[PDB]
Amino acid sequence: KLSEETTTSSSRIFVKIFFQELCEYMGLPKLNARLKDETLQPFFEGLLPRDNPRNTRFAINFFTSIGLGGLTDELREHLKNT
Amino acid sequence: PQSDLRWSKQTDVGITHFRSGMSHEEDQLIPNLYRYIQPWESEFIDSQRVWAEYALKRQEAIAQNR
Amino acid sequence: TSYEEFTHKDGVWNLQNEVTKERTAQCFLRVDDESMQRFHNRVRQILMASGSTTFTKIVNKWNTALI
Amino acid sequence: LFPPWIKPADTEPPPLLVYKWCQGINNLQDVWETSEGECNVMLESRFEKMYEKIDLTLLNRLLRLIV
Amino acid sequence: GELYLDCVMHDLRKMYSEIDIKVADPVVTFCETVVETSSLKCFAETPNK
Amino acid sequence: LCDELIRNVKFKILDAVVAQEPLHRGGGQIIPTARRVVYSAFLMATPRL
Amino acid sequence: NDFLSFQDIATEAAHPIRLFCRYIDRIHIFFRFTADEARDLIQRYLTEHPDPNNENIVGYNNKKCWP
Amino acid sequence: LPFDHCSLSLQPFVYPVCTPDGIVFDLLNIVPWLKKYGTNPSNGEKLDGRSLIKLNFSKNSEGKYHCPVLFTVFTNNTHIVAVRTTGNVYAYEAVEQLNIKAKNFRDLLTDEPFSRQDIITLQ
Amino acid sequence: DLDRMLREQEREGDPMANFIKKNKAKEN
Amino acid sequence: AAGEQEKLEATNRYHMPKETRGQPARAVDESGAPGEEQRRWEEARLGAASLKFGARDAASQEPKYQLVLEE
Repeated sequence: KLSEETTTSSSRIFVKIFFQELCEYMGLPKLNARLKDETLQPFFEGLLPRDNPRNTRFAINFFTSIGLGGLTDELREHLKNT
Repeated sequence: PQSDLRWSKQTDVGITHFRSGMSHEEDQLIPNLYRYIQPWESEFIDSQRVWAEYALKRQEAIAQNR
Repeated sequence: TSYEEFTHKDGVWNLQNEVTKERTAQCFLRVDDESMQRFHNRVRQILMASGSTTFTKIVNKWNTALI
Repeated sequence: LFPPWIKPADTEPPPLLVYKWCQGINNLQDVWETSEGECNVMLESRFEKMYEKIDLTLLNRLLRLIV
Repeated sequence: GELYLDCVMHDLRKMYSEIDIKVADPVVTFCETVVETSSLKCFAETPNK
Repeated sequence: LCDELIRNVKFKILDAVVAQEPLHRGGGQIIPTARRVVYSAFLMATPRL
Repeated sequence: NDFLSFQDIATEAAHPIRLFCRYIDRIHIFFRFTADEARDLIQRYLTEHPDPNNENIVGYNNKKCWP
Repeated sequence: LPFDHCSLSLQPFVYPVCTPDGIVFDLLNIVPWLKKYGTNPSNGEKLDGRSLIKLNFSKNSEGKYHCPVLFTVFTNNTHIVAVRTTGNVYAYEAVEQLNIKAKNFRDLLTDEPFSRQDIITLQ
Repeated sequence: DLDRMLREQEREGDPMANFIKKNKAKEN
Repeated sequence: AAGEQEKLEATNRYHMPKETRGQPARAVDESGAPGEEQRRWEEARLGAASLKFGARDAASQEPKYQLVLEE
């Protein structure tokens, strides 16, 4: 769960390193295709809540501060219109 | 590892069989040296990460004069 | 590359792009035949000089050239 | 005096030199896209008789320039 | 059949030719059928149209 | 399909807009025209091996 | 520069000779050619060395260790 | 589909045969349709075995479906003129200028000279 | 070495420390 | 300093040594001696270890996503 209240700093660093190896060994448009399919959004809603929008802000700034950006542009426009 | 000698010259067909190195006393499990030497790609990646982190540590030591 | 990337036993360098930080190619790695020729000739030198060399020193020569 | 295209340099091992050469071929721009005949030519060669044909008077004239 | 064709290839390799001749894999031959009708009333015409 | 013999197909002719007395274009051109007709009618008829 | 940096992508592509590595005498050059320049070089090569039977293929030396 | 396809069989040239009427098609298609008819099936004009000419399934100094004299790729899409006496098809303008200015209907390697009046339309 | 453990965890990549640094850069 | 710099790359040329009758004549020189060689070896190891690829014009195609943060 991408929640800054509950997850540890080690958990955030772990998720950052895991997603960095994902973005290295396979492409980022392919990663967005793997991450934006509707079937795994019941399993992505822990990662992508789009609710309690300071956690959405944490997810946006986390996937930007890893070095990616991009993956939370949908969360960025969610934060814009909500 | 053993595979097809017909398709070994043309293609790459994976591993189908196994042959022993030499006849040793049953199980043995005598450890191979490649499982103690680190791979080159991991060595280069960890080298670049460690040297960049050392550069930031040296920059912080200069900046704080610590 | 057809299909997808190749999950390989460390003898293929997945080649990371400098810009996108993504693997864009694969570098299959093998050993030159003259390297095995020179290594076999080094073992042949070891057995050549083995006629007047103790067992511990033979093991040292083997282990030194091997590592 | 020596520009850093000249190898063996003291800075890197030859496996790291292999990795540097591979990543330099990797991180060029539009290098794999051969759609319009932009062919990629890898040439590995030698100098053969680079030693025995060195004239010492010409080397003297060239080294009076250097040192 | 395979025994018949091995006998034929043996006769070729021994009596009817002295040459060692490479043999490919044995396969079978097929025919062509259809499942549904031609969905287009399709036409052609002569070179003088 | 893959140069095999065609079997279990009924070839039903629907229209034949033929000029009366083809003669010069009937002297060896109907047979490749009919071959093109058979091939083209076989193509959209969803064939199987 | 270092071993494998230039000033610009234009400074790469201003010449077909892109990347260079001299290891004592072993010369390793990466070229990127265009189709017209490649055809012109082929034309001048066949101008000096005509081959109507297309015999240039069989004189090639390839890496036999690979499949 | 292209101009290199046969006139009768509508397939590309591998073992083609030409004719005196300028019709180049498949030899197997022209065999059964004109063995007893004796006429070219492009337009019904008469073309017997003496009128018909071979176009492929043979050997050459070039060794391909190219120009025998000009040594270039003179396909059916290109300006190709076929020598009826020789049976081979070369380029139109290049072999015409070679047989006119240089007076060379000969090959590049074989060097077999001929006349420029035997050229007919290959396509 | 739990002190070195928490020292590495505080001198690590630390995305929340990056958010504090960027938020103070934006507020300043 | 601009006049001295004009003299400095007036001096900084190729300027091959003259062939001298007999022994050559020694000229005057230098850099900072006390302590600087330790940092010279430190950044020598840093330059021998650190590595990058691409040309010097390689900062292009950067979208530079900023943090949206809290309003």
